[PDB]
Amino acid sequence: PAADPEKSYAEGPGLDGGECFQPSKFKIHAVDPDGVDGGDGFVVTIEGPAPVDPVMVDNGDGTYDVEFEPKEAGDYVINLTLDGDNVNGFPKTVTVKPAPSAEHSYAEGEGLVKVFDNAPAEFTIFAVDTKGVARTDGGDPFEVAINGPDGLVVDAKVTDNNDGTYGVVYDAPVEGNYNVNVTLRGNPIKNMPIDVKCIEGANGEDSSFGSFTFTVAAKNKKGEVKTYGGDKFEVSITGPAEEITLDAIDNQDGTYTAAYSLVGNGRFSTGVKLNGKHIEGSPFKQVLGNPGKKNPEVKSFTTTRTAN
Amino acid sequence: ADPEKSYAEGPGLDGGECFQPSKFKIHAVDPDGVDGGDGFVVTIEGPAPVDPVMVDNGDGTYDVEFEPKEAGDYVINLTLDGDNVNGFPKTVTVKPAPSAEHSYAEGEGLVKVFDNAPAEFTIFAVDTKGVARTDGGDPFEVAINGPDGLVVDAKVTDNNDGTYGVVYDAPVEGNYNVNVTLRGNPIKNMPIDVKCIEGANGEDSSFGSFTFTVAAKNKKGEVKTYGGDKFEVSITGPAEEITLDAIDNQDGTYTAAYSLVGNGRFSTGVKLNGKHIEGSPFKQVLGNPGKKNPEVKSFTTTRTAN
Repeated sequence: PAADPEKSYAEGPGLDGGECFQPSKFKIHAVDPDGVDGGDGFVVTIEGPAPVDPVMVDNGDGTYDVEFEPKEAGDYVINLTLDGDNVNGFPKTVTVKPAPSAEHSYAEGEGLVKVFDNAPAEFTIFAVDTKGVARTDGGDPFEVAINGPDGLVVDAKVTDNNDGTYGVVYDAPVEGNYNVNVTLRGNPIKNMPIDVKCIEGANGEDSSFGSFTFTVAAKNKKGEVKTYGGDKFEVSITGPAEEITLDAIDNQDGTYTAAYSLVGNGRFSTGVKLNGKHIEGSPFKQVLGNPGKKNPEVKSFTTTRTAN
Repeated sequence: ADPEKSYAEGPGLDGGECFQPSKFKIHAVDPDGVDGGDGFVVTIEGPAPVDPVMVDNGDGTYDVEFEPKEAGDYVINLTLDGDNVNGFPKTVTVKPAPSAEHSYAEGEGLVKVFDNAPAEFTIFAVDTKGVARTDGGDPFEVAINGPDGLVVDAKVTDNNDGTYGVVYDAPVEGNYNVNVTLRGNPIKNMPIDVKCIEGANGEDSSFGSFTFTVAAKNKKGEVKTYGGDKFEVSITGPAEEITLDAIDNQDGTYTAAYSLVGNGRFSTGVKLNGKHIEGSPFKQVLGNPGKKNPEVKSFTTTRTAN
């Protein structure tokens, strides 16, 4: 029970793709039709954008272990013959891919710059190959360890963007320092690791208008800006206000100022007089909050302040 | 002469004052004539006793004076040989005499005046007894001098109650000597120096700048105590001129200071990290939309902090 060319396959990781300095293994399974223990007709040759002498470490039972490691290139032909016959696998062609580079690959994003404690930090890893070019696709094993305040671990989420890019996300609940180490093949890649600062983070949507100020520039009978004060200055705000505080100030230099902290739900109208006459565009209307969720047991009063 | 056809006339037999001379003249007729005889007699009955001085005449006229000393109502008899003359007895009301040491003036036009508005005060006539005059017909006068020895005419009105309203124009800044008089004597606290100042013209004035300041809060519901946050300010509208500024007061407060000149309706977006605040946007209205430039197409002015 000498061999069969045909009913005897071959299989393995490495007759399916490749990588620049990584070993490419596969296994021959000799059959007659069925079964097997160490006859020796098989022979492998590999031509491609290099030379490649492949080892056929061979036999025991009717199996054979072949390995070759491509030295950086794309497509390789593999011919598997049995006593000068084509095994029921071949000829067959694999495509070897370049190899990513530990310090030819970097990361950018606001995630390695400056992080708030109430919004997710982002950034991208950039995959370069051995030579210099940038990786087309993915399947490269990059890793991301995050160690923040109080040493504690932070679980980053790496997303294979199928190009030679991977997206990174993480949450930094506490203000503190965060060490972000991004290794390739367990080797800290471009300028990795690196500290990152996270600070307390304003929360827009729940954030409040405090105070307001508007200034008038008093005009005299000539049509020029006055240069001292002295005029009667009255500011009237009218609306619904769980709270108010208003100010009518004579900045004693030609101008008058109103300073007020107003809070409520609705639309508002402020009357402004200089010597008992409205200024150009008084009153003026505006709106803060929402006239809905607004209280019922609210009046709509009129606050007044006057200056000497 | 005869009682019926001869008649008296004059000021003082028509009304009176206190410490003013009441004067009237008698015309003896026969019918139609007169030269002296005598026959005429006068006595005043009143709240106080009075002695009329009658100056008998050249031609058939008489001159009688009698000034009323205390005041109200006085009766004037006029017999001729014991025979009421054809208008008698008569009734005259002496009113109290205004005093220049007890009448006084008040109004903001004695305090502080603007060069762009009429100044006003009131006179309060007080009588010689220190009782507020009741009614008018008092000859109070007003002399105002302005700053280059200019002359301001004041317009005095007679409130028909013992007071008199006054208005004047102090058209230039400087000082204004206000002097109110009564038959030549300055009333109490006169004259007075009044400072007039340059007046603001409200209807022609407007807004220069604007500011508002948000208290940033974190997630734990508290207020922050420093900055760091991206704070963005955006103004949309028909802006004819504008300047904006987003400021981190680096204490967890942010400020927007802007100067807007425009003719329409405006809204303003305020983002504490790419997320509108508890009112953003707030809409204000400025300048009449109908008068603006026929082409000012509203746009967006944006300014960012961090």
